Amino acid sequence: ARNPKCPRIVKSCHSKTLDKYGLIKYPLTSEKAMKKIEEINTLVFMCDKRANKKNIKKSVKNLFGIECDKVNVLNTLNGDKKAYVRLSGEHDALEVANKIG
RNA sequence: AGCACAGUCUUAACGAUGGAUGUCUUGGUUCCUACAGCGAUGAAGGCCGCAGCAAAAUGCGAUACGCAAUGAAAAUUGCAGUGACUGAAUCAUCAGAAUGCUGAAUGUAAACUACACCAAUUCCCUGGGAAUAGUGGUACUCCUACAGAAA
Repeated sequence: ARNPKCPRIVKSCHSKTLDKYGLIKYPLTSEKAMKKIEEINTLVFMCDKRANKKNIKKSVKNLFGIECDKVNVLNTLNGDKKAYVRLSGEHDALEVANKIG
């Protein structure tokens, strides 16, 4: 195998591969989304176009402390990802409602 | 409150209609002077983004219509924020940054955000502790050097 004198590229800079804060952009506040949150504990989030579904699940749990039963995603005509996140049943929409407004 | 044939033609006055003329002009134009190549240290081209309110040019690249540094240097306002008794607000300079996805484009690909394999990898702290499947490397030809194989 290789044993170079020096690697060709060295990245000095801070990481920017895709920040978790920015991977998930913001909760979506639509009437449809409000009904989903209210009735089945399902949160709708706008997320980056290149975002990974597992990472979106990680990001929700990191940023809001709340666990996901299933995460369903879509690439929108609004240029971004729209993630429908059904919450695990021991955590509640009311807590999320306090955080979002 | 009476009087006027109407139409057609012609004439004048006063206008509609139209954009000529004139007047301009941060543009062209040619000549002359002067320097004059960028690229695997990933160009040009092309996409995809990026403004608090932001569509198109311009500008810029996930640090995104400015960053750092310098010289000017107190304003900036469409709304709204912001700053001043000098590394902020405004400009110009711009030598340090950064540098998306591609594209020769180079891991195999291609009406694909498809698919391999090898390295797992990054940060903090002064010899230790935390994070992330993330990040790299892997084209073809050549050359110089080295290697264990062969005749």
